[PDB]
Amino acid sequence: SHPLELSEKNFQLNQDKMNFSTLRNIQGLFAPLKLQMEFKAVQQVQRLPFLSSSNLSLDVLRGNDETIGFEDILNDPSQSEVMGEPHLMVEYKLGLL
Amino acid sequence: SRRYDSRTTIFSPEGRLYQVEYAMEAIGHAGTCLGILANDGVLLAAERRNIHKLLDEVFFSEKIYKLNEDMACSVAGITSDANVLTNELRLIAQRYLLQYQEPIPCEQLVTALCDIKQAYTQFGGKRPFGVSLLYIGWDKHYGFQLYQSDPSGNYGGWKATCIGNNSAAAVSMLKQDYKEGEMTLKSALALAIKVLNKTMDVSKLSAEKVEIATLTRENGKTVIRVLKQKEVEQLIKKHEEEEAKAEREK
Amino acid sequence: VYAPPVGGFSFDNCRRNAVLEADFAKRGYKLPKVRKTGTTIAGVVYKDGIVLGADTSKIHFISPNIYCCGAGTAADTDMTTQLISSNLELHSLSTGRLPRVVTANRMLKQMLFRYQGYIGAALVLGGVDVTGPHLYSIYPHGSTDKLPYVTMGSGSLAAMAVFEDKFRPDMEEEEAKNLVSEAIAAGISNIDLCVIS
Amino acid sequence: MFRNQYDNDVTVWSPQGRIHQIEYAMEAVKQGSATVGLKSKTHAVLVALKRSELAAHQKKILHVDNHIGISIAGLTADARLLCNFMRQECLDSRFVFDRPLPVSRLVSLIGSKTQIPTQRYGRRPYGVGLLIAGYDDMGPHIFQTCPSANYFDCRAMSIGARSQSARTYLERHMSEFMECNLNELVKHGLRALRETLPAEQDLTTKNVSIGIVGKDLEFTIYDDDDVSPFLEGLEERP
Amino acid sequence: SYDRAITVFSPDGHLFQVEYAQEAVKKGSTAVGVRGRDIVVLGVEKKSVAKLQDERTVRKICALDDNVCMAFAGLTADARIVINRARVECQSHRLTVEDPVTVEYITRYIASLKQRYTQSNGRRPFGISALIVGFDFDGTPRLYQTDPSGTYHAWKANAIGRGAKSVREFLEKNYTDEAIETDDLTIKLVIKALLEVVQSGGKNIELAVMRRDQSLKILNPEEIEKYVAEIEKEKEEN
Amino acid sequence: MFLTRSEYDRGVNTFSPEGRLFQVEYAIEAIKLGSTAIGIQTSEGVCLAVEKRITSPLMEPSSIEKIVEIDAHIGCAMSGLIADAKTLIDKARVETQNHWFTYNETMTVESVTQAVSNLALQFMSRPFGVALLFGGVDEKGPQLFHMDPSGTFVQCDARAIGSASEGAQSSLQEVYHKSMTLKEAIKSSLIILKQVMEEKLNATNIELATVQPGQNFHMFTKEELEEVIKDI
Amino acid sequence: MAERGYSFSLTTFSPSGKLVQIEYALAAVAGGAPSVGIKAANGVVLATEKKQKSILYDERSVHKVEPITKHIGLVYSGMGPDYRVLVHRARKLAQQYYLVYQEPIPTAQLVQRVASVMQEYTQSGGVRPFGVSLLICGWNEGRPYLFQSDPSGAYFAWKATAMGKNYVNGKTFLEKRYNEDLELEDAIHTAILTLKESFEGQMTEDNIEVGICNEAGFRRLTPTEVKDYLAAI
Amino acid sequence: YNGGAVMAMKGKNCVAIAADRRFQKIFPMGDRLYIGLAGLATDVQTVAQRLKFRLNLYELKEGRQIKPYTLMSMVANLLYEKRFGPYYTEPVIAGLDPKTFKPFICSLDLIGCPMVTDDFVVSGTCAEQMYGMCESLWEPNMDPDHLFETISQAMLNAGVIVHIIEKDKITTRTL
Amino acid sequence: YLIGIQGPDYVLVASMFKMSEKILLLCVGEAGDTVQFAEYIQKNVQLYKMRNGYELSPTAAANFTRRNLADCLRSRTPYHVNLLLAGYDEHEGPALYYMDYLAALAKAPFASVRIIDKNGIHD
Repeated sequence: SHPLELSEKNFQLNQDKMNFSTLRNIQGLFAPLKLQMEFKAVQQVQRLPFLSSSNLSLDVLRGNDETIGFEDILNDPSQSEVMGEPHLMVEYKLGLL
Repeated sequence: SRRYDSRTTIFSPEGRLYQVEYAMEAIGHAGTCLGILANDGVLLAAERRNIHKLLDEVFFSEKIYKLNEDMACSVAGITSDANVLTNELRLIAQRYLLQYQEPIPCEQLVTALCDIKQAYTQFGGKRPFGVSLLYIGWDKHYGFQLYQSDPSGNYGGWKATCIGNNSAAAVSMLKQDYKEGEMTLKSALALAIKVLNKTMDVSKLSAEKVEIATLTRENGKTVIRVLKQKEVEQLIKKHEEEEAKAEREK
Repeated sequence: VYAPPVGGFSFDNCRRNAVLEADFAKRGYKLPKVRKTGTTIAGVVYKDGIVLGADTSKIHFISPNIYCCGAGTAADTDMTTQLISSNLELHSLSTGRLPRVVTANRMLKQMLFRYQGYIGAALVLGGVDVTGPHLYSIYPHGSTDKLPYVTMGSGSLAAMAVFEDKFRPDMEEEEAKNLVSEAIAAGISNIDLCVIS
Repeated sequence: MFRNQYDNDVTVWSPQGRIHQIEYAMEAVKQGSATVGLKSKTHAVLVALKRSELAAHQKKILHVDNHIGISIAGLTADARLLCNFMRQECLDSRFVFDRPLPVSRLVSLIGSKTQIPTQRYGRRPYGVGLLIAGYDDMGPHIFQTCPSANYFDCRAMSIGARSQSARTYLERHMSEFMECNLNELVKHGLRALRETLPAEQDLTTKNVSIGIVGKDLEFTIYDDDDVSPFLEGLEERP
Repeated sequence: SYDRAITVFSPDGHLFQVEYAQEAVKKGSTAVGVRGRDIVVLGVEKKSVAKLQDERTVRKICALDDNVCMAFAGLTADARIVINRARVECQSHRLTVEDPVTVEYITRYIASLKQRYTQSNGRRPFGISALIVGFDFDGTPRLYQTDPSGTYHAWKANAIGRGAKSVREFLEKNYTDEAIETDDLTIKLVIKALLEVVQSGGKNIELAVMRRDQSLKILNPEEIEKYVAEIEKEKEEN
Repeated sequence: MFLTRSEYDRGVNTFSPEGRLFQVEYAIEAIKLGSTAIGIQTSEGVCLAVEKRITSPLMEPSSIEKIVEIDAHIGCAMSGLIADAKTLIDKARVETQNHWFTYNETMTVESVTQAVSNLALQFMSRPFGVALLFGGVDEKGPQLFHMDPSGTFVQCDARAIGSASEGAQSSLQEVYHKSMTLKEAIKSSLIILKQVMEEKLNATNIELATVQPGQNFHMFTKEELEEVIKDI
Repeated sequence: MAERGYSFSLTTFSPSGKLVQIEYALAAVAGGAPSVGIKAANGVVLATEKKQKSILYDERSVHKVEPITKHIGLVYSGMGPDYRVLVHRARKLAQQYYLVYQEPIPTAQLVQRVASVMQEYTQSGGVRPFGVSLLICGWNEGRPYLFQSDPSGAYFAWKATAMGKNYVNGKTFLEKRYNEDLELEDAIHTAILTLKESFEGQMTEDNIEVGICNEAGFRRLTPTEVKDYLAAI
Repeated sequence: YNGGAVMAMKGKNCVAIAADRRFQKIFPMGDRLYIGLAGLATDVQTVAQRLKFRLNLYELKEGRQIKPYTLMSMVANLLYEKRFGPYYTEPVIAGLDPKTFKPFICSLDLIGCPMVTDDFVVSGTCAEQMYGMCESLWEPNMDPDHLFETISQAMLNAGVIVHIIEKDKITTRTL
Repeated sequence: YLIGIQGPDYVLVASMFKMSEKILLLCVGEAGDTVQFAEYIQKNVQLYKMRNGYELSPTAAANFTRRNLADCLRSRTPYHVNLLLAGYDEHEGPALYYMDYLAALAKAPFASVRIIDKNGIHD
């Protein structure tokens, strides 16, 4: 489609990865480990896939609380215009699909 | 039971989920919403539960949230749950109106949020969305309808029904004094005041302690129309005029 | 997939949109066209403030003290300055202090770097924050330099020639905005002197 | 009795100050049968006491790569997982570096593999000890692993069921082994295996597998009547 | 003990939580099946009225394909999902295979979906069972049963949910080739088996009639009542 | 000096003091709750037979349960839970399909049971409540196997599993000999299934499916069963 | 009975149909720092009591009355950590709304969105509700607005209300006092006096904070202004 | 390909969104509020329907009728969503305000840039031509009767549909 | 080459793979995509019928097949059909929704002899 397609698709991946690299190299192995364990715990707390979820704990742990991007303000996913079956959506998240 | 009553994943020896039955009890303790499907339309009479003197209303309706042009719903149960559920009802309808350019036929929309609420039982770690909603509707298939949905997803269709407080009581009063086929919205609005007034003991249905919304059809357009203070004042004073006439008769 | 959808730029038309391009081009046919600033823009530093010149205006808002000219695409200059405005309002709201021109600059640069100058925001970013009168040269590709003066867009060369000829290290306010006006005048269309102290 | 509260997780300590579910995994070695493992300067022998004749063929001794294999005493799901892991380690050592993998190193890889579970919730200790016998440049190897993530280097050992009998034999003749042949070292291993057996029972080329690697020798699992020739020479339970 | 998790066994060797979803089936509304001579019928009781309730919105016989239909008799919302999803998978098959989709195929899907909900205790098995009848490409009449446990099974006469055994035992006798030969007789049979199930006849009954040529097409309560009066006239003759 | 209610037997992860995972052995009791499946590998093939335990004359005996085909040469006989059998049948069948779509070879019986013990041994959040019995005649030759709750496999010559696992494996112990013919295996599986079954063996209440080096895995018909179980 | 199983978990309903972790997060609210919202003719006042009344405190640091957009702010009783992260979010959503609709977020709209955060945090398991309630006021469409969002995420418009401590006493005093036509010059005094009902000490620019909405928009009253209102009452 | 461009004029609490016919240009949104989407017909249809989805939801939520400016904001948002691989359209949000009934007209390009004019605008592929013609014919304060002529004329000069949006009752003039 | 002749109830059409009892679809263009997409959408309207108890109106089915062809084009850069939906609605009356290579719609009286009527479909 476009170069930016994938640069934006994996934007967050290929940033927090770089954060963990920096912390490994300066602070130590512990510093990524600690941040990772917090993030995964607070993104085991959201709604089922099929309802649009407000993950205040994960956002403020990243420092996104006080920062907007195009991610937020384009292609509004909270008024998603294409949703599936509740049960089948949840199965996909579980990895039964 | 003392067990099988926790996770909403855990069946009983009988085959009962007591979690989901306690979500039904949470409807039990909510605003009486009395719907009566009619000939001319389908009305959504209510108890306007919260009527404090300092409490303000900066909204169009209290418990009655409208869905698209052709449908509206009421709310009895958990208020926060209901807020997200009634936003979701609008969004469901609009996705069908984006793909097929038709205002969602009524059964589809009810069923869609029932699948949501059936997931919110199926999957343990979620809470059974503790709301019932009474859906006044028109569609091209089935003229006018009244519906219900439950926390479970168990949903039905009705000629008259109730949700909330003194709800089984109210449905009994409807089963006495409803006449399927004869029941114009006029006589349904009369029955609605009557049954509310008979099921709950609120002075003489104080007009700010009841609300109705009439989903009718005018010049082939669906008209979801809240009854004014004035207009439920007219329905209740006329109900009381008939009560007094009948008191003289007896 | 049965995966919740997310927000941002959507890259789905892209190849089919490029099939439209290919067909129409080939036959000799028109498709709707991107709308631009095509503005001479300008900026200066003086003793204790900034001026931002433009022609008709290119000067947009960031913060109470920070303003930001727009050369390039009009869509994109306006979009970036408005989003970065909102970002520096959020920053300021929590901080307790009006936001900085270093903050504006870092953010603009980094955002325009992410999107690799496929969005046309060649901006002259001038504010007078706590640390004093700052001017930058934000570019679409997420580059910038912190310059005493800079011009971009439509006759930038003529404007920059005026600037560099008729600049003094520490100006007065009125001679500073005089410079940006005569620089705009060289590139050109009303002179647009957004003076800052 | 008080250990009650703290014995039913692998990621909880006790007032006493010991994780009991790792000690219970180290009891689950004993639910599997008595493997012996003993080496010389030329060869590293294993033997296995195979607990129907038609059903449950029971493959106690397993071959990992040319230079290396194991014998199994305890949980067999875990035995499989661990062996298969080692096969991959050695495959990759001979794919990238184009050499064998040190036995010490490969037992250390299994060590850390088997520590993750014990210091993780939703996990349990691999419930099996191995006798990990390879040959390197170094010379022959035996390497006991425990169901607990800790492990040993050995020149002789037995793990499994009523296996103290074997351990005792292997101490009594520990010195012999260093300077034994292939087949001498094997009969020594089998006499440890036979010390474990009741006196009414015997080896009788039936409950004998023999897993020998060495200098030119590759890890070869003699079973059924390929163990007969080794048990020819062995004589006199007394 | 082992009825406080979906995904645990017992010393006696049972998933009691899965059998409690089958007790939720057992608290059903009698759904009856027959698989006759170029006919299938699904009689199922209406159970309750509620004077002022639309019946369209609450029906026990749902159609899955041109040549598949079913009669569910457990929980209602659980069954709604199963049936919605049986139509999803029916359409998937139909599109890809280019076949009018087998009954067996989608009984196996319904089964495997319930098996997918049997294999977590952070999920629950749909506590519903369906008598998925119909025909094949060629036209072979079918009747099946699907279970919360998530097994499919093939049948000729069936009777599930409320008073399951009662009505199965009626069919053990009254299901015969001279009550099958014609479509009249198989309709009569399910009605007369529901005249064991529930007191009322032509009143609380909702009866699907799919043929080799035809599809579900739910009957009228007047049509069923005719056949209730036919078997009543047979009872007058006997 | 006090009695405690300590439970290691609710959790499949939890070890007894002796070092026992009870839930796996409680799923072995669930194999024993299922139906008897007798396989006999021979020199001239491997047979699988298995009881259907048909209860009513309303349930369709014409339909085939309890036995499956996975490729040309290999199938298995399921026994314990049919719902759990299914997902391991699918593994075997797709991974040997993939073997034929990779190497243009049909996967060896030992390697199919490897593939199946990769989909098993992964607790599905419970010890698989099925035992399969993988009888194929591969490149190498005839082969019977046995799968269990723990997830692993083990090689067999004569195995009975299910209802009367050891009731019917003791019959195999007397009956089977190394130089069995596939005809012998067929008849012996069946006649021992007969003397296990509380019902009388006809062709309607048994699935047999058997493979030889020559004649690839097929499902013994009504008539073939009838003939053998007339003799036996 | 004790019925304590039901009163630990926020995902459970009780035998009678109660959600009890909600009620105990509202108990955290009901042991809060007294706030009073009085929506008056000429704007709203959010006059509140400070949880510090100390010789050692930096006046410029902490604010009970925070703006979200120009024209909106809010005040809280219950939890400070929780409040602060909820208003970081509030500000975000106001600016998202102004990048989508380019309209300063209506007080009602913002209230919905911050109460939809509250909705999620009672819904899900392995989290707690927020133990804080929010008097989100502000000025739109030539109109004052006041709301009251909850731990649960139920929100309601108000002419006059109170939360925190002696807060039912607050609303009693305020039912006796508040007039529909009471304008904001007199509502700040009324809110100061509703605090006096629910106060413990001597009341000063230090020991309370006030912040008001208007035609103009929302702000906090300077220590000077607050003590001048206390001097005028 | 029949791209076209569509005019709209400022009047006396009336606007005359005048849009070419030879695909659908005129799409109603609010009481006295329309959009003139011209360009590629397929992207016009798609982005008008997506806009209507977003719009209906906003409307349900707010309680009020959308202001032409807020509608224009959503239009720009849904076009900038496709910054890379655009919807080939140029909308113009030409209505009276639901509350003020203040004439308001504003063209967009295919990646947004909303731009509001206080005489008239034109939006689309042909926009240049009838813009010139409109200026030549344009008058300050345009009662809706003679308004019609100015805006049909110019469009046709470059059979069009002039929806003369009105305070009292919207007129339409297909030609 | 597809033919479109919509009438009072009389939607004569020629090429041709039908959606419902009383709807035809015509599909031409990229031999393959053509009948693939006709079958696909003829089975999507079937799913809707089997689920809801009523099939898609010509109008609903046309809106639907445009949303389905739009995303086909976006994904596969030919994914080319030219399409009519010669329909009849129980609620309305006849239809003939011509559709472009990039998924447009136009009810198009000028777009076998399959008459698409209240009575059904009449080759």
